[PDB]
Amino acid sequence: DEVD
Amino acid sequence: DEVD
Amino acid sequence: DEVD
Amino acid sequence: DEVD
Amino acid sequence: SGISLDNSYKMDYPEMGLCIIINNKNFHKSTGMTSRSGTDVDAANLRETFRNLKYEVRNKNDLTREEIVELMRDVSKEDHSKRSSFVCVLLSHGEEGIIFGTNGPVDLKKITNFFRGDRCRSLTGKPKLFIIQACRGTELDCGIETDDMACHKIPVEADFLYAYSTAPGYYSWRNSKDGSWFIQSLCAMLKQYADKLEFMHILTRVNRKVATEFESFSFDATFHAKKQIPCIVSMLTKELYFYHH
Amino acid sequence: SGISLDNSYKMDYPEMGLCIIINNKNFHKSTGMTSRSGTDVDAANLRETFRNLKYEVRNKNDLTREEIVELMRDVSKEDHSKRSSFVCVLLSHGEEGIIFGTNGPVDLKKITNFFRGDRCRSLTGKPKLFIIQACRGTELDCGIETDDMACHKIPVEADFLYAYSTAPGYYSWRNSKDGSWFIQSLCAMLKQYADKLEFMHILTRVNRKVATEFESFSFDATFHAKKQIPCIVSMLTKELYFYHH
Amino acid sequence: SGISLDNSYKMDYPEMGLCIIINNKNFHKSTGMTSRSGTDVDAANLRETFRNLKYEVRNKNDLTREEIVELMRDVSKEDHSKRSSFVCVLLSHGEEGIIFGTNGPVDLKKITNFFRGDRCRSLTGKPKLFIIQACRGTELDCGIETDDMACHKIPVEADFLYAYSTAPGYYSWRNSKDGSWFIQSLCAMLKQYADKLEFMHILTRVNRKVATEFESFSFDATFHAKKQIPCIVSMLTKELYFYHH
Amino acid sequence: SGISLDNSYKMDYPEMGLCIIINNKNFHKSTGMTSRSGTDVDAANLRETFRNLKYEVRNKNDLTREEIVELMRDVSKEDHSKRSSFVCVLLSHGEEGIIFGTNGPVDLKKITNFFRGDRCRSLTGKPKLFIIQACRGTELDCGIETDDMACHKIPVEADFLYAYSTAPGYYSWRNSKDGSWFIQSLCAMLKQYADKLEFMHILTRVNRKVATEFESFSFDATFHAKKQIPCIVSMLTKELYFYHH
Repeated sequence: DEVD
Repeated sequence: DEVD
Repeated sequence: DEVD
Repeated sequence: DEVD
Repeated sequence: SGISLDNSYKMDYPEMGLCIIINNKNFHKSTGMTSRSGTDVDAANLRETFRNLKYEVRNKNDLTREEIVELMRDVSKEDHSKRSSFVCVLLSHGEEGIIFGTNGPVDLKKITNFFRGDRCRSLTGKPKLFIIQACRGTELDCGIETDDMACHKIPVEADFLYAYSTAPGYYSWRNSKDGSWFIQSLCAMLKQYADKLEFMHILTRVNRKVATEFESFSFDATFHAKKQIPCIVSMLTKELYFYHH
Repeated sequence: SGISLDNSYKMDYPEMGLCIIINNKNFHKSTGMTSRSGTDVDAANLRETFRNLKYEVRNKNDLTREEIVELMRDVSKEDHSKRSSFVCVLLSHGEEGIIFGTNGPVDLKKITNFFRGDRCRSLTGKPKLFIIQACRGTELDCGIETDDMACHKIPVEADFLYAYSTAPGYYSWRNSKDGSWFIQSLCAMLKQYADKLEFMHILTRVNRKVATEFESFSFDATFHAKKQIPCIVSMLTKELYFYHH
Repeated sequence: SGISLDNSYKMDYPEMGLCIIINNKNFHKSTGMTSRSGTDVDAANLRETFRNLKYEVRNKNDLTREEIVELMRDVSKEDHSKRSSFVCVLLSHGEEGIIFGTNGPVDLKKITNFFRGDRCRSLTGKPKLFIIQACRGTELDCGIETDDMACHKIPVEADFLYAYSTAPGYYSWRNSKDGSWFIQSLCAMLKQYADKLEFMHILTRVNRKVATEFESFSFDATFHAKKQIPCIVSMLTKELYFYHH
Repeated sequence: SGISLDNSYKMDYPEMGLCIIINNKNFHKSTGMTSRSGTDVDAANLRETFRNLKYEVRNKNDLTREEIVELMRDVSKEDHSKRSSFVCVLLSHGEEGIIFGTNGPVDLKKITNFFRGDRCRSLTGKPKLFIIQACRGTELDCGIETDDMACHKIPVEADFLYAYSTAPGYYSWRNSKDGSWFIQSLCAMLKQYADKLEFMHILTRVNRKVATEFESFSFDATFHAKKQIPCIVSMLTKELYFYHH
């Protein structure tokens, strides 16, 4: 999971 | 009220 | 095909 | 007609 | 274009279609049949209701058995190519599978046969609706307190809808002042829901209205406190909406 | 609470209800009736289909006319208070208004009368569905190429739905390998749309499936290339959805 | 029971919920904000409309920024366990993300934060609707001629619906005699469709009504012949119907 | 013809329309923006999903801010007369009201302005959908355990639908292996319901899927166990169905  |  |  |  | 669905009848033809109303009130003395007081209220209500649905309404009064057959034959021979559907309303005396002309009986099958898929080509694949306000017998409802394919053909009996006013074998009730229970209810539901609900759902509301809001009043115990439930007979193959696009 | 509507049957009772399947395949030699090959496929298909709809399915095979009446009587005498509806499927030989026990006929009215609003109180106001796969005559469809109120009572004939496999007066088709055209189609449509569409709309899809996808193949010209259209007879007063909340 | 679906919010709790209407017409002289003539028409229209939807309506007039915050805080601290939803209508001057108290601005986020899933437990999982009639800037629309799981949590921003009267960055129009274009339209659509359509569909009809039926008239060329389109912002997780069962 | 209704967008034009997918994965070193692993999964999923909806899909990868503006300008200058709608999907880094080109930011308003009712005449009155998978800030959701008329014009901002992946001010989550939470969910819901539900209802299902089925896992406490709720912003004036007739 990563943020944009 | 009457019947047909 | 058959009839009942 | 008026604006809020 | 995008994804396409074919679950509803095409009702956007140039014309909605004909609405033939046969209103038999007075019968030949020799038949022994009583006058049907209140039927004019029904005929007028139907004329207005279908006029608002954009049907070409044709009202016919006091037709003999010969005139009924001739009328149906002639109508079935017309070019219905530019019409979306066909509606026929029968208001008369009757018994199971029979409607009365002013001088004698007419088999309902004889009338509907003129519109079979193979006998009226311009109506093939289009909904053919028969609304019948007439007795279907002499019973009274006492009520209760609450693989393969090829050569694409369709059945000749397909696309017919018979909206009977009462259950098989039962009398049908008519009020001399307000009109028949069924026609009163049918017109009320069409006026309120024709621009919202699918036809079967409108007819279900008619069933509930007749079933719950009406009960006979008679000085004769045999005919007093009786109930009625209409009977929807569908051989339709698609959903039917009176509105479009 | 907020605005409330009562257009649909309450289907959230503890149980959906019973689904009685009468599967008559073998008939007494003296009756002269042929074995109904393929009917076991129908019975199994129905059992699975209704099991998935959460109905308490009871399959009965080769029942005499006496056993059919006794079964219906007994079932109608059960306490259906905690059940939302009732379903009865009849798979057998028949003619208009009649279904055959292994040793003789049974009037459909005799069977359905046990469930009248006044005779089965625990089912009053609840949908009573009768699915009938049987002939209704010997006709073959050749097809065609394409005020007042008080004392609230309801009719004793209200809330019944009769899903006939074929039109009045017509034979009904059954494939010895795949099962009957109607039951095959009914199960397929229930599996695909029971969690989406109202029952009348599901039955309309069944009408279209049977009408368009099936045509008889026979070495006998009299029975070859024939079509079939089911017949939905509704005396229901509300919309019927198999799912809830 | 039978198959169950969870696509719609449970709206059959004992109470529909509160409908708080903050109507700011007169502003403190020092702020320099003009009186909002016609807003009382909006407030009355909303009171009647939501009363008919069975909401417990509370009308508040001319509240300071401090009073607005105190009111929201207090309301969010009430026990909403027996309530299906929450509605708050704000009628005042504003700019992007801001609503005006009679003596100064209040960040819309400050107001809505009181109702977050983690800050108002009795409203968690229930629809929280904020209807906002206020400007969102100074722009004018000239128009145009025509895997994993566990520990089940939900976002604290979920289940909110913001029905803005106008697009981001734009002025919002209000008629001194008829009330605001948006509120007039919203009430008309709720009155006509609340017992038929899902909320998003009702709001879409409101969008069309405001977009097509209104155009400004002004002696000032800068403000003449202008159009408006509302803005529906949904963080709802289910369909919302004001009626039930 | 019969009664006509205009509650839904005409989606039966010769073509559904263009679906422009801007997939920015690699950014210029000087910008300091990280590579968006998993975005190719999103782009491929979207291409397949819209291809099945009959859209003319155009995939563009790693576009600079200049190239994005040039692309949008050019597309808006095409003749969309035979197209029912327009779809643009943006996959990139972002902040409130901004999407990133590989070398710098682009205001979302600059992109959408090219399609205004007055600037793209062949799309006037047709739905213009912008699907945005990008951050809208740096907030993290911790979640919680469960009269007049004339000259007919329409607003230039009407008929736009912005399907944001996350709430205003919040980060948007993307899985390096499965793709973004929002795009994964959007494609799944379109595949399952595009031939059944209206667009707003499909997006509501997407909201529920993202809100309930996803939660972040991170070795960093600051970014661990976070939730997300998409944000539907509608300025549409009619119901939108991807299927027809």
